[PDB]
Amino acid sequence: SSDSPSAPVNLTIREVKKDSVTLSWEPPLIDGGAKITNYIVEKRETTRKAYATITNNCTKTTFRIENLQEGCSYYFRVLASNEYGIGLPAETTEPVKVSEP
Repeated sequence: SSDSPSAPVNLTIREVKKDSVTLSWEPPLIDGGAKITNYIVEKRETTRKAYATITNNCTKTTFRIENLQEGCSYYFRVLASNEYGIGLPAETTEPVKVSEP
């Protein structure tokens, strides 16, 4: 059916620093019609409407988002992609505040 992938599994915030966040995830349970080729990582400030893509070419299952706004709260999304399209996102349930510990 040439389906796209399902959502990445168990998206985890691995690290939260002053203005960066490291995410990790497990591959989707459904690759669809073809193998996973790349992951798309996105951010959204709690005060913005639209998600901003950080990278569309993440090939590992972990990624560090940098140059965030210290003191700002964010949602993050990771989407899985195969040759046939982009799947549904895995998203952080709570917003993450980046700040110096």
